[PDB]
Amino acid sequence: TDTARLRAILAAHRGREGALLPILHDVQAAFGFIPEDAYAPIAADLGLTRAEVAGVVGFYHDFRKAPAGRHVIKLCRAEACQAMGMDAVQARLESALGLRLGDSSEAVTLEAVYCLGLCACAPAAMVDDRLVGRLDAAAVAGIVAELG
Amino acid sequence: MKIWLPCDAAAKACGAEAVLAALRLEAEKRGGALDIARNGSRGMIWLEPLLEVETPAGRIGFGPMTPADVPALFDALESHPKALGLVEEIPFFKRQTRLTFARCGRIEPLSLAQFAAAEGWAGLRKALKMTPAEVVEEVLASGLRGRGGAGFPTGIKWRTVAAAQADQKYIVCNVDEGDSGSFADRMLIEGDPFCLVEGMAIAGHAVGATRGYVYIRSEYPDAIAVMRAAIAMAKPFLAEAGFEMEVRVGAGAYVCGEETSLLNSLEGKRGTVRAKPPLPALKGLFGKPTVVNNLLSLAAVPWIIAHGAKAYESFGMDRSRGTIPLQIGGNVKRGGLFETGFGITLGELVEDICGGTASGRPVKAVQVGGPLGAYHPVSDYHLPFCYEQFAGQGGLVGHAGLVVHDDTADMLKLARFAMEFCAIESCGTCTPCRIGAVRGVEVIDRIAAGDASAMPLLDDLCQTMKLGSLCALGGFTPYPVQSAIRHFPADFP
Ligand SMILES: Cc1cc2nc3c(=O)[nH]c(=O)nc-3n(C[C@H](O)[C@H](O)[C@H](O)COP(=O)(O)O)c2cc1C
Ligand code: SF4
Ligand code: FES
Repeated sequence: TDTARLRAILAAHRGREGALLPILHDVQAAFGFIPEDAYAPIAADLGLTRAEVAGVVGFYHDFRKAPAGRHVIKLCRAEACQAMGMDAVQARLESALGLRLGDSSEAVTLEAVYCLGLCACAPAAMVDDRLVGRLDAAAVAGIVAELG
Repeated sequence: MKIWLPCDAAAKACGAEAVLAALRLEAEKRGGALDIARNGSRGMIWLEPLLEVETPAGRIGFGPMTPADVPALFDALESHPKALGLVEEIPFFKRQTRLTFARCGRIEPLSLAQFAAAEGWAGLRKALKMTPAEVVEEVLASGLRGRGGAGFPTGIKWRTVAAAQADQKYIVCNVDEGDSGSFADRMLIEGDPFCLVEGMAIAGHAVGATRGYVYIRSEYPDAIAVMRAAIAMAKPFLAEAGFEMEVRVGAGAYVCGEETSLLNSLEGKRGTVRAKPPLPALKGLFGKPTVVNNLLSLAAVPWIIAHGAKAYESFGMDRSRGTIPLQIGGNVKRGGLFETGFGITLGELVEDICGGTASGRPVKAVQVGGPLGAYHPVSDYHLPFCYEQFAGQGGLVGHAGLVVHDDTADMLKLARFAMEFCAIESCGTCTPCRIGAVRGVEVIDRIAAGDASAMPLLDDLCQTMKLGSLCALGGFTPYPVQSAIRHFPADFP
């Protein structure tokens, strides 16, 4: 039921102007990544070539090339969040899970996002569509508690 | 009693959800009216979970309400530990002019009634009576300029776009604030979203466009939904203007904030920055003229045209005119947002208004702008906030981002992070950012080692980056480095 979903998605975005990006968003949202078995149909329905459909997928970071773990943990690494000790939070958390920055697994996936808008709340994280701020060395406990 | 629990990310992050839960629970356990509201953020994030309660005198605010402190309510609002009194009467909220973010945190964002009651839809319903040229001249009289760059008068831009023939022109809002410390757009689109709708409709009626777009990031998942709901709700109010706008979500690239790369990403291609023989105004989205502007610039348009351009020109210095929001984050006691006229010294903004630091330590650095901005120390406290003077005193002021670092910060780490950023965030179109950044990131490590053949090397690298790079992601990246090096030499061996 992959071709079906993909065809439905493409039908949903038929006639738009520059509809590649939205189509790719929807694809990623459906499966979890942009499968190489879905570079061709998109290109065909949009009149592009596999090459461009691959280049677009490569340029952008939000488009996964392979799936992530059951959970995901994005952790800002920008100036503000760095200021109020993001490094410490990072260390504590990666020791808790045992996965360094960028190092993924089947359980989780620790990565950087470089901003969330929570600059005032300097230490900021995104755990499974849930934003968290003021991440002290204690909040990490609950971060991992609800996150097996 | 009426309860106003923010629905912003700055509140949801701090646990406004738990506050809601505890409140509802305690109300179910203690019989009461239990009227809850879901307004936005007032712009004071050091107490963002503020539980404003209605009273005949006004609205009394509460501190960073943790669910543990919720039980304290329903007993006495006067004998409460976290008492702020009239939220409007706080010296942090009083000193703000607060025009653009006027109706942000005191209304339900997706409530048309409260919006219309707040002088909303005035700019639009006033513009349609006017002509495409009158509106442009209004905008130009005020000299609003550019809020996401060096500052280019938007009047001239609108003029250039208008004096260009095509079957279908375009308009784009570049809300892709990947810069650090910059969270004004997020607030303005998560609170008072209809302001953007109104401004864009006005701009489209002015320039001569019928189709419009708004480019949101992916790191702002709440704002996206809010704006979608706004666009879907204001469809009737958009019909009268002859304007159909759609939201377009980014895909995780800081370089897609550049006009060219932005409209290149809109087109379905990969966001590589274009050269500039043609300007996006002349030839942009699908080769058709497009007016591409920032949100703060398209949030003042309605105000400017309605409340009178002559009023908006009153605020500011000789060259820079109008009010700007100053976003203050990082290590700082009272963070958040301060909307005010130019000419203010960051000394006042960082030592008096927002106290000092959260750690209680002094401040060694104050970075205006994002990571494309110099590191201004305590000594520069005598430098007022305006484009010309800051751009004159070896720096940059863009989206008014403002972070703070205390004495326990290492400038080496930050100068390295600058290049690391310029490296990870890079389209790869021109060499001075492709290779320059990933080589500077090595040169900085070498400097850390102790080599002396690195510093002059670094200077030359930075200079070629400045003078060669196609865009500003690799033409202003040198500024953090050079500033951290010339201001804080006691950290760079
Ligand atoms: C790397 C880079 C990132 C940018 N990011 C933004 C941004 O997040 N928001 C913005 O309004 N302008 C941003 N700009 C500026 C745009 O080039 C353009 O000036 C802006 O969309 C117009 O806003 P105005 O109405 O203030 O002129 C960025 C420029 C560069 C080079
Ligand atoms: S400086 Fe870097 S990001 Fe900017 S155009 Fe050149 S390669 Fe692209
Ligand atoms: S910088 Fe990490 S919150 Fe915006």
